[PDB]
Amino acid sequence: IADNLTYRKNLREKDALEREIAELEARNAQEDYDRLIKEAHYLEAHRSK
Amino acid sequence: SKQMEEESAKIKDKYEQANSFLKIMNDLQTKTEKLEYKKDAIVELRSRI
Amino acid sequence: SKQMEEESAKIKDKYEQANSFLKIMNDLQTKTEKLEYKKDAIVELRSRI
Repeated sequence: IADNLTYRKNLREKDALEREIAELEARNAQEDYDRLIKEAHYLEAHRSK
Repeated sequence: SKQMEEESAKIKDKYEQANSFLKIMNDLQTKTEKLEYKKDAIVELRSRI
Repeated sequence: SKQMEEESAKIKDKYEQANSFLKIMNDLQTKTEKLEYKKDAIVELRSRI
């Protein structure tokens, strides 16, 4: 029964992790930052010239 | 010269945004490894309990 | 211009070494948190059996 309580708490911990991973994957910041850094680099070149 | 400082300031703001996105995705990959090892541990937890 | 060529090569090399050790230290932090959760797992293992 101690093990079963551990199982229960692990269940909700895993559920919380599965929610958080889905949310931060839906954020999709990688492509956005790739676009942002491309714009940054081109603007840096413009400021350099 | 005025053009120079305005260019530098706006590119610095762009830098701040890029660094924020970069640290966000770094935390995202950290959470990815978190999910990995957590599900690995959960497998053994379910194996025993 | 030729001077800039060779020093551009040199700074490129500097960037290569910087990134090579930056990824190494990032993996070091990864292994640090890895050891942390592995110690937690070993704690649970000694508790269980």
